[PDB]
Amino acid sequence: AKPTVFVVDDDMSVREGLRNLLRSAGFEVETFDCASTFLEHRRPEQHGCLVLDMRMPGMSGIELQEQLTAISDGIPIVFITAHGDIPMTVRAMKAGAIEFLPKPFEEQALLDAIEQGLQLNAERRQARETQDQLEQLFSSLTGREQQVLQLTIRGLMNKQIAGELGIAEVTVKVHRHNIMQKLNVRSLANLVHLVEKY
Ligand SMILES: [Mg+2]
Repeated sequence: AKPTVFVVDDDMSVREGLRNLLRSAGFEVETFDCASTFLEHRRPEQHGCLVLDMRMPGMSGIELQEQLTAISDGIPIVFITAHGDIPMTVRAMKAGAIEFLPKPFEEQALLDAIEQGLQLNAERRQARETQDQLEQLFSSLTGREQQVLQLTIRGLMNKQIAGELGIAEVTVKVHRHNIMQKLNVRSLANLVHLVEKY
């Protein structure tokens, strides 16, 4: 749905402050003062950025990240550190971290980061509802139709496909005429795009 930033910091200085700043910037805000609460009320199918403290009672920022990874939730993470005596990992950096901001932070860089995170979440999101519906469409094909696709996009003509499947040429006209309709294409050109964009 909407674009929310989920602030997960134990500190009231932060959860309120950020809740406020981000709201004074177009965003809804959902605040949690522990990771596990978050995990419970997280709905993977809900667009947004996660702004996440690293040191927290219970599951640390990193450990929370490890779960989101484990359940293939890809909410981009913008971590926020407090200390020098700990460097983030290569796994933490690979585990979809957008940015690391120190506490307290240049309010413009947080703002920078949360955008960059939102942009990427909406991109990783489109490229999954797009490619899903492009496989809902392909699902609706039967098995005889799927042989008539895999032969057409290969360049064959009605008669040859027939004299290649041992069916009536008229069967093929209908088979093709159906494929086009299931797949919502109206031009051979498209057919071979969809079918290539698998
Ligand atoms: Mg903390």
